Amino acid sequence: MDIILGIRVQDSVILASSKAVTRGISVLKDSDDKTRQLSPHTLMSFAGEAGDTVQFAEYIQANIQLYSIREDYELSPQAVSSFVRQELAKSIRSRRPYQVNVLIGGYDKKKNKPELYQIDYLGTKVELPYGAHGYSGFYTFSLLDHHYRPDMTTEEGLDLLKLCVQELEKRMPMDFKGVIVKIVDKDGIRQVDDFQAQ
Amino acid sequence: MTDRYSFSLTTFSPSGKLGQIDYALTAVKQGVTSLGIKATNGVVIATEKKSSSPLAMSETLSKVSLLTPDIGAVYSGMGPDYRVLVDKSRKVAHTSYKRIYGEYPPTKLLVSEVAKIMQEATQSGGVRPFGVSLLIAGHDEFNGFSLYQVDPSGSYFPWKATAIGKGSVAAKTFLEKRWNDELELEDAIHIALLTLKESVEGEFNGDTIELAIIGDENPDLLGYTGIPTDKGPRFRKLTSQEINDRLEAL
Amino acid sequence: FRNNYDGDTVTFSPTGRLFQVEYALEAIKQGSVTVGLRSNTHAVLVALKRNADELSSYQKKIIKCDEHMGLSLAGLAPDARVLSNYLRQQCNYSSLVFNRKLAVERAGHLLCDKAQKNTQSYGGRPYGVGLLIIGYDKSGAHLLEFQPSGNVTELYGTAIGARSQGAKTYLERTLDTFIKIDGNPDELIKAGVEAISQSLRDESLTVDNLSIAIVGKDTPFTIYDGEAVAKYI
Amino acid sequence: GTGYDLSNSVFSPDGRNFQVEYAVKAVENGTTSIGIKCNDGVVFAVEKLITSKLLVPQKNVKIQVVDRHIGCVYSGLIPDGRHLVNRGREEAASFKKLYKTPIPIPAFADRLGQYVQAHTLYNSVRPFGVSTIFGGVDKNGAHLYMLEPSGSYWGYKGAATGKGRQSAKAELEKLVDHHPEGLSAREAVKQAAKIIYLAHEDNKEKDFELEISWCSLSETNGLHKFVKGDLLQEAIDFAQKEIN
Amino acid sequence: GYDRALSIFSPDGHIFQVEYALEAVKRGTCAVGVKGKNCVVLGCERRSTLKLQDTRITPSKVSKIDSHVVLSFSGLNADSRILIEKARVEAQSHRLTLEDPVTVEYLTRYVAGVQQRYTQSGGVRPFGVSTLIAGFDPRDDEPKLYQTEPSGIYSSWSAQTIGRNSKTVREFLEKNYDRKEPPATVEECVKLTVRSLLEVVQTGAKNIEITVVKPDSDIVALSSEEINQYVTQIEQEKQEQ
Amino acid sequence: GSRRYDSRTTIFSPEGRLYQVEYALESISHAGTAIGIMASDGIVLAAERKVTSTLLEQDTSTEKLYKLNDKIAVAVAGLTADAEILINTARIHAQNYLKTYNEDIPVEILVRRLSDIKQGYTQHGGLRPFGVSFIYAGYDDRYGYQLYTSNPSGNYTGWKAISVGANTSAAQTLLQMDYKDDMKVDDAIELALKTLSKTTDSSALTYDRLEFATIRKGANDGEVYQKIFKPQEIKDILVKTGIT
Amino acid sequence: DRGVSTFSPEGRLFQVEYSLEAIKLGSTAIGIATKEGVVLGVEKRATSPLLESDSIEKIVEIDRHIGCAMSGLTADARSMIEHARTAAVTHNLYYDEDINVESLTQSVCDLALRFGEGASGEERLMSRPFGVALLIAGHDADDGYQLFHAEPSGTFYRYNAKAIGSGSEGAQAELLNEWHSSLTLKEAELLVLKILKQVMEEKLDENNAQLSCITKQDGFKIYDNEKTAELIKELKEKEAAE
Amino acid sequence: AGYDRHITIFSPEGRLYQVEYAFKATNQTNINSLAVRGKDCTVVISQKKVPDKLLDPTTVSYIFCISRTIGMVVNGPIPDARNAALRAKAEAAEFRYKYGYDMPCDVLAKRMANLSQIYTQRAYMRPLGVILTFVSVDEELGPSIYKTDPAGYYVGYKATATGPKQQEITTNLENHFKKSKIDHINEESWEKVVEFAITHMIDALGTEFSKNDLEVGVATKDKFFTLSAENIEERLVAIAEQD
Amino acid sequence: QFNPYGDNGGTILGIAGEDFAVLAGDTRNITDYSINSRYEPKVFDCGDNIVMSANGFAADGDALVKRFKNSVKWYHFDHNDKKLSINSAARNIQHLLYGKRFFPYYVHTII
Repeated sequence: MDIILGIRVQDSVILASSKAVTRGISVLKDSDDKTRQLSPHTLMSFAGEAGDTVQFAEYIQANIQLYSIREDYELSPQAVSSFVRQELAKSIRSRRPYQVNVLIGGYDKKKNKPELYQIDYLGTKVELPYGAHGYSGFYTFSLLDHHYRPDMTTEEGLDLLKLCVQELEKRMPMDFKGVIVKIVDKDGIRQVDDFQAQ
Repeated sequence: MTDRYSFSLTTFSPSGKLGQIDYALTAVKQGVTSLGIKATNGVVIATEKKSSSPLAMSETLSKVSLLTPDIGAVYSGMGPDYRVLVDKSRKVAHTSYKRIYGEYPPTKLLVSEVAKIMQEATQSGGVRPFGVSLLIAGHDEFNGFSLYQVDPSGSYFPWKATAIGKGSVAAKTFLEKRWNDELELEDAIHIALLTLKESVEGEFNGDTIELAIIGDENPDLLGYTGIPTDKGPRFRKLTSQEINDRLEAL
Repeated sequence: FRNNYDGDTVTFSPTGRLFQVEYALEAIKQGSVTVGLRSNTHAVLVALKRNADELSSYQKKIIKCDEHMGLSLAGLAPDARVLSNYLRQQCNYSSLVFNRKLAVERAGHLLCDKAQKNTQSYGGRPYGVGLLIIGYDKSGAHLLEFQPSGNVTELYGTAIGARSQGAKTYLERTLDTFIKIDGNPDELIKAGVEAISQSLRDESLTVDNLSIAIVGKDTPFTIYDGEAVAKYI
Repeated sequence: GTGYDLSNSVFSPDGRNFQVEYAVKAVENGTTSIGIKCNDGVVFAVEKLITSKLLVPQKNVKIQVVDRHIGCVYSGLIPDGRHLVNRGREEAASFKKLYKTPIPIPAFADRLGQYVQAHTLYNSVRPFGVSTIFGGVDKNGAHLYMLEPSGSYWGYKGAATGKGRQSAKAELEKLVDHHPEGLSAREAVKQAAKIIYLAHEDNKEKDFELEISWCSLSETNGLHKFVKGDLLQEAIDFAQKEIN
Repeated sequence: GYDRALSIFSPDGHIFQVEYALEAVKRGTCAVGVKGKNCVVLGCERRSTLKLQDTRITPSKVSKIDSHVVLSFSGLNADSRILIEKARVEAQSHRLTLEDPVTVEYLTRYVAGVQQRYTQSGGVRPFGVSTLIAGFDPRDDEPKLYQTEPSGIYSSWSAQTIGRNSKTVREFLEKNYDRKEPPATVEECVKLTVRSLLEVVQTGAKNIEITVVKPDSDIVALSSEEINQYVTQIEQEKQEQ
Repeated sequence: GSRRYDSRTTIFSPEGRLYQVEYALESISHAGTAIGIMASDGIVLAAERKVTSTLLEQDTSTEKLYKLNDKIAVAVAGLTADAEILINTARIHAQNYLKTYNEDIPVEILVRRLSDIKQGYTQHGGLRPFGVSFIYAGYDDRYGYQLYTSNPSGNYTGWKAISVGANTSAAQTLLQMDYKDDMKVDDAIELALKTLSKTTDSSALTYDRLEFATIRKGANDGEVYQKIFKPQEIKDILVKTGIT
Repeated sequence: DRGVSTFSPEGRLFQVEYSLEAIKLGSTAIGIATKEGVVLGVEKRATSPLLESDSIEKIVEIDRHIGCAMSGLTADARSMIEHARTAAVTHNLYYDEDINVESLTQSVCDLALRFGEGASGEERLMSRPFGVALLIAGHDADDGYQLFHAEPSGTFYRYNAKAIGSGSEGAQAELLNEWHSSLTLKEAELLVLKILKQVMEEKLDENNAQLSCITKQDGFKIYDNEKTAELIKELKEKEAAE
Repeated sequence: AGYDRHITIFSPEGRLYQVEYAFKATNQTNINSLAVRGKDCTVVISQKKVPDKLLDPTTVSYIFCISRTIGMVVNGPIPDARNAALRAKAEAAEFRYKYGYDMPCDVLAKRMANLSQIYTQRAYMRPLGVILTFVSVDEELGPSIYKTDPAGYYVGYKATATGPKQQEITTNLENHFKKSKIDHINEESWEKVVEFAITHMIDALGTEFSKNDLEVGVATKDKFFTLSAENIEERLVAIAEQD
Repeated sequence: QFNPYGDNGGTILGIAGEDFAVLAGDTRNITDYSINSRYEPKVFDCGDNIVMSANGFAADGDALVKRFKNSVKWYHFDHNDKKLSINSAARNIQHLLYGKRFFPYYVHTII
C-alpha cells in the first residue's frame, strides 16, 4: 500500500505521506499530496482504494468547512476525529463501503496540545503518540518504540521520521517515491518543502 | 379518494384559544362523573355505569380498564374515544417499554405516552381532538402509587384526589374536606363511594357503580406460580358484591 | 344557483348538471370551425385556421395520430396536444404489441374514458377542446365527434366551433350526396370545403387560412396547407 | 343551516346525501333502458335517440358485455356508465383468475355495488350519474339487476330506468301479472321491443333507434349476444304493430 | 401531503402572498450596503423595543455564507436562517465540484432561485425576506453588491437599502453616492454607510452594526467604539454649519 | 373537495404578519410567567405554576422546568403538551450531537435547531404552530453561561435577563431596573423571586405555585451543576428572600 | 376558495387569464424577423438610479442558434430558460444536430399548463401558471429565421414581428405598419430601437435598453452598449432627416 | 364558522352533527328489527317490505351471514349495510386465519365499533348510516347480541330492538322480562323462540304478519341460518293456534 | 441456470458507394447445429432512406430494430416530419444500445 506515517511530538503533529501513485505496471505520478486540510489547525492524510480515497477525504473536508462557517468556530481535533470515525463506521455496513484509512493530526488550540488520531476503514479509531497504516507500521513501529520521547521537538521529530523513511526505503518492495511532510502546531499547518534530503 | 385533509382542524383563534380543544372539554363536562383518590397504600378510581337501556348488560361495558397489571384507567366524555385510547395505550406500553426493558413502564411514563397520542390529535392533519379526559392510577417500584389526569389538549397533572365530568366541581370540593395524607386504602374506597353518591341520581349499588383499585399484589390473580419475583397484579376491579358489602357501611 | 355548483367538476348541480364540464363545452364553441365528412372509401377533415395579428401565423388544427388516423381540433390547443398524443401512443401500442392497426371506434372509446376521469375526481378539470377523428381501418371509413363531456359519436359528417351549425345543416342536407363520393377524393374535399364555408361570415377561406386532411382506402392520412389547398379555394 | 348539498360525503340533517340525490336527477334525465328476466335468461333493451341523420345507423352501440356471460345497459351520463363497466370487467377478470369459474351474477352485482357505494364516502369524488340494469346466466339460473347511483341495487323480475321509466314499469308489471309461469327468451325480446316503443312517448319529439341483447341458457348457450337482423326486425314489427 | 396553492394570481395579475411577503420586509429592521472602490460595507439597524439583551450570543444581522461573501437581510428572522443555511451548503458544494469558491452573482442567483421556488410550489408560503449579498469573486478585487426579494428577482447595486424606512435612506444615498467617484476608501465608505443609517436610526450608537468586506476573504465587524467614533465625527459636520 | 375547511395556517396577512403565530403568542401571554436571569457564576430559572388546587400533587410535578441536557434546561410558557413534543426532539438532538462529536452540544446549536423546527410549521405543512415559548438556560465552554428565548415564530434571541408568558411587559421593566452585569447567582435568585412576586395575578406567592432551578458551577468541583429545587427548598429560599 | 385550474363560465382558465394581466405590467420586449436574422430588444427599466443597469438580464441565450426575451414576472422565467437550454443540449446529444426553433418552443410551452393541486393527467406539480411571456428567436436549416411568442396558456404563435409587455398594443400597432418581407438586419435593429423609444417612459439610451440578434452565421449575440449606443445615434439622425 | 356541521369536528356544544345525522339515516328504510336470546340460541326478526312488484323479493334482505357462526341484521340504507357486511365478513375471515378460532360475536362487534369510531375522528371518512346488530351462540358466552352504531358505541344485550318504532318494541320486551324475571326466553327449541319473537313483535307494532312481511335469522351452537318464506309460514301457523 | 442469450448466426455486409450504399445479409437463421429458417429477412428498411441490420442474437436484433423504427416514427411526430439524417440515426442508435450497457443487446448492428 501507500505510506501513511504520523508522529506527535511536544508541540506539534508531523505527517509523512508517500508521493507515488502507481496503477498496475506504471507509476503515474511521483508528486502526490495524500492530504487534506479540514480546518486551519487540523490535517488529514489517507490511503486505500483508488477512487474512495480522495472522494472520502474531500467529502469530510467539505463538511468540516461547512461547520466552521455555520458556527464561526473551529472544531477540536477530537470532535473531528469522532465525526470521521462515525462516517467510516456507517460505510462499513453499507452497500459499497469506503475503503480508506486515515490519520488525523491537529493542534487543539483550546488545550494547546498536538493530537494524532488513527482511524482505519472499519471505523476503528485510536489516539497515539505515533501511527501508520498498512505495511508501514511493520517496519516503523519498532523504530518509534525505540527512539520516541514525549518531549521531542519538531526538529527531533523530523529526524526520527527521516529514520523511519530510510528504513522503509531499504526493506520495502515498493518504490513509493519519497514523502511529503507537513507540520501542524499552534500556528496552523505548514509543509517541509525540503525533506528530499533533510 | 385519499385523505386530502392534510391540514390542521384545530387552530388558534384571534383570542388565542384553540376552539376544538375547548369544545372537546365541553364534551367531557357533559360526561358522567368519575373520580380518583390516592391513599398511602393504594389508589382508587371510580365512575357511574350509566346504562343506556335496561335490556343492555352493563357488565359487557367497562369504563374502568387495566392498562398494565399495575395501572388502570377511567374517563369522562366520549366512550368510543376512550375505548380506542385504551387499546393504543395498552399497546404502546409494550412496544415502547416492555419490549425494550423487559418490564412494564412506570405510571408517569405511560401517561406521557397517552398524552402524546392525544396531543397529536390536536395538531396532525384531518382529525379532531379526543373527546375525553382520563384518570390513570398506577404503581411502580421507584415512584410508588400515583394518580394522573390527561386532558384533550394532551396535558396531564398529578393528583392526590380529583373528579372529572358532570358534577366534578361539587365532588372536587367534597374531596378537599375529606382528604388527608394518612388515608388508608379502605378509607379512600369509602370517601370514593360517598363522593360518587352525590353524583348518582338513581340506583346506587354494585351494579350501577364500577370501581377498581391499585393496591397490594394479587398472587391469586397471577394465574401461575414458580417465579418468586412475579407476585401478581396490583390492579383489581371490585366485584359487584365487594361493593355492596361496603355500601352497607356507607 | 349555478354560482354555488360551478366551483369544480366533482360537484353536481341540484338539477343534475356538471357546470365545469358545461363551461369547457363553451370554450369549444368559442373556437374556430372545423368539419368532418366521409364516403365509403375516404374520410375528410376541413378546418378554418385562426390567427392573432396579420404578423402571426394561423394556428394549426389538424393532427396525425397514425398512418390511418388523425383529427381536427376546436378549443384549447394544449388539450388537443395532450389528447392526440395519448391517441398516438394507443395507436403505437396496438401496432407494437399486436401488430394491429387500432380500430377508429376503439380510439374513440379510449378518448371517452380518458376524458371521463377528469370529470369525477377533485382537482382535475375537464379538457376544454372538441375533436373530430377520421380514419380507415378493417371496417372502412370513419368519422367521430369527441366532446370533453366524454361523449364520442360516430357520424357520416359534422362540425364544431363557432357558427359550426351552418355546415352541420348543409351536411345533413347533402348527406345522400357525399356519402356516395367513393373513389373520388377531390370531390369529397370540395363537398367539405362547401360545408365549411357555410359557417363563414367574417372572411372568406384563403390559402394560408384553409387546412384539409384526408385518409381512406388507399390514402395514408395526409394534411394539406398553403398552395396545396389553392386548387380548392 | 345549509350548504349540505355542496359536498359529496356530507349528511344533511335528515340523514340524506343530497349530492347522490342530484346524480339521480341526471339519470332521470337520460334515455330509457330496460331489463326483462325470462324463464332461462335475460333481455336488455335501450332507446337510442337519433340526434340527426348524420348518426351512422347501428354504429353507436350502448349495451355492453362483461366477461362473456354478463350484459349491462344504463341511463344517465354515458361516460360514467363506461367507467363503471371498465371496473366491472376488471372485477370479473380478477374473480375468474383466482376462482376459475366465471363470476356469478349475484357476486358481480355486489362488486359493482361496493364500487359505486365507495363513490359516496369521500368528498373528493363525484357519485355516478347512471342507473344500471345488468344480468346474465350462471351456475344456477338467470339474474336481473338494477344499480342506483347511491350504490343501492336489488334483483328484479323486470326493471327500467330513464326518461320513460314509469311507462316502462307499468308495462313490466302487466307482464309479471299476465305471465305467472314465466316469459320465454324469444317472447321477452319482442316484449322488450314493445316496452321501448311505448316508453318512447315521453320523448316522442326526437326519432330513435332500437337496441336489444340477450343471454339465454337455451337460446344463446348462456352467452351474452346482441339481437341483430331478422330476430331484431321481427321484434321491431311486433312493436310497431302494437303501438297502433 | 399538503399541497394547497397558497401563492396564486388574483384578477389584477398580482400574487398577493408574495406582496404580503414584501410587507413583512418593510417591517424588518433597516439594512444598507454601499460598495467603495476596494470594499463593500453592510450596515444594519438594531431594534430597541426590548433592550437588556446579550449581544455576545444573539444572532447578528450579517452572516458569512463563505469566507469571501456575506449576506444581510430585512424581514422575518426565522425565515432568513433557512435561506442562510441553504446558501452556506451550496457554497461548500460549489467548492467541492467546481474546485473554486462561488462568485457573488452565483450565490445571489442561487438564493433568489430558492426564494422564487417558494412562490409557485404548493403547500408553502414565500420567504418574508429580502437580502443584500456582498463580497469579492475569487482572485478578483472588484466589489460586488446584490439584492434579492420574496419574488425571486435579484440585481446588483452601487448602494442599496431594504427594511423599514429604506424609502428615506435610499433618498439619502441617491443624492450622496456619485458613481463617478465611489468611496475610494474603506474609511469614507463606512462613513457614508453610517451617515445613511443615522437618517433613520435616531441616535443609536448601539443600534448600528457595521461589517467591512475587502478582497481575498478579508471580512471584519467593527465594535461599538469604532462605530461611535464615526457617529461623533458626523454630528460635528452638521453643527460646524 | 376539502379546500373548504383549510384554515391556511401558514399565510401572510395583508400587513405581512403570520396570523397563527400572532394568535399563538396571544395564547402564550396567558400562561404562568417564567423568568430567566443570567449571573456571572450561574443561571436562574423561575416559573409560576398557572392554576392549582390543594389536591394537586406538587412533589411528583414538573409542568414548566425541564432538563434537556446535563448542561441545559428550559422554562416553558404555553401548551405543556406541545412543549413536551419539542422537548423530546431537543433531547434527541443533544445526544446525536454527543454521539457524533463526543462533546456536549453547544447551547446555541441546540436552540437554533429547535427554533428551526418551529419555523418550519410557519412556512409549510398546513399544521398549526406550537403554542410554546421557551427560555433556555445552559452552559458550554465557548460562551459559558447563556440564556436564550424562542417563540412560535421560530425566532430566538439571547438575554441577560428575560421573561415569557403573562405580564412580561411589567416583568421586563422590573428586571431592566434592578439587573446589574456583576450580579451573583444568589442576587439573581432573589431578583427572580421579587419580580414574580410583584407581577403574580395571585394573592400571595407561595412555594406550591413555583418551580425553581439554577445552573451553577459549584466551585468545589470544576464542573457544571443543574439544581431543580424541591418543594421544601423553594419554601425555604422563599422565606430567606423575605417573602415568607 | 376555488380550484386553481378551474373554468370560467366563458370557457377560460381563471389562473391563466390573471396570469396574462401580470404580463401586461412587464417591461416591453420586441422582436423582428428578417431574411438576414431576427432581432430582439428590451426595456431594461431600472427601478432606481443606484441599480446597476447591466445586471438586468432580460435577453438570454438558449443555444448558439436560439435566444429569447422575457416580459412580466421575470423570476418565473429562470426555470423555463433552464428547461429550454437543457432541451437544446439534450436534443443535440441524442441526434448530433440542432433542435428546431419550433420544437424548442413547443417543449418550453409544454411546461405551461403543468400546474394545479392535483389535475388527473400526470404529475403537474406547480402551484400556479408562469407570470411571464417569452419571445423565442432562432434559426434552423428547415425553416430559417423564426420568432415565436410563448405564453403561460401553453400556446405559441409564430410572428414576423411582435411586442409583449406594457407598451405592447401600442408597439404592435407600429410594427404592423413598419414590417415588410424585405427588411434588412440594420433596418430591423433601428426599427426595434425606434419603437422601444416610443413606448418607454424613460428617454431610451444604451443603458435602459438592450439589443441582440441571431444570424445563421455568428449565431445569437447580445449587442454590448457601445454597439447599441451608435445604433441609437444613427437612428436619431435618420429621423432628423425628415 | 358554519362547517362544524359538515365534517366530524366538535361544535361549540361539544357535539358531532355528522354523527347525529348519520343516526337519522338509519331510520330511512322504515324497518324494525329485534333480537332475543333463547336457552341455547339467538333469534333476530326484521320487517321485510317489498313495495315494488318488479322486485325479486328474494334479493331484498337486511340480514347477513358473516361467518359460519355470526349473523348480522342492519338498520339503515342497503348500500351502507352491504359495505358493513362485506368488511365484517372479511374481518371475520382474517381473524380465524390469524388466531386459529372463530371470531367471537362481541369481538367482531368491538372491531366494527372501532372502525366506526375512526370515521368519527378522521375528517375524510364519513360515518355509515347504519346500526349493526350481531348475533350468535358464542362458545364461551352462549347466546349473544351486540349492537354498534355510527358513534362507535357498542354493548351486549339480553334482547334489543332497532328502527322507527324501536321504543315500543323495547318497552314491550322490557315488561316481559320484568315478569319472567330471567334475562332470556326459557325454551329449548329455537322454533318457539322464533315464535315468541314474532309474537311480541306483533303485540308491540300492532300489526299482523304474512309469511312475506318478515325475515328471520337464527343462531345456534356452531351455526347461523336464515329462514325461508315457508319455514316462517310454518312458524306463523303455530302462533295462530294459541290466539 | 437460465441463460438469456442465444446465437442465431448469419452474417451481414455493408459497403458505401459514392452516391449509394448497400447492406446485405444471408437469410439463414439457426440454433446450434439446426436450421430454423432458410429465409428470415435480417436487413430492414426503416424509412427516411435508412437500412439497418442488428445481427447476433435474433431476439435482441428484433427488439432493437423495432425500437429504432419506432424512434423514426416519433422523430417525425415531434419534429415536424423532419427527415432523420443518417448521422442522427447513428447517434440515436448509440443511445438505444448504451441504454442497455449492463444487459447488452447481443448484436453487432450496421446501418
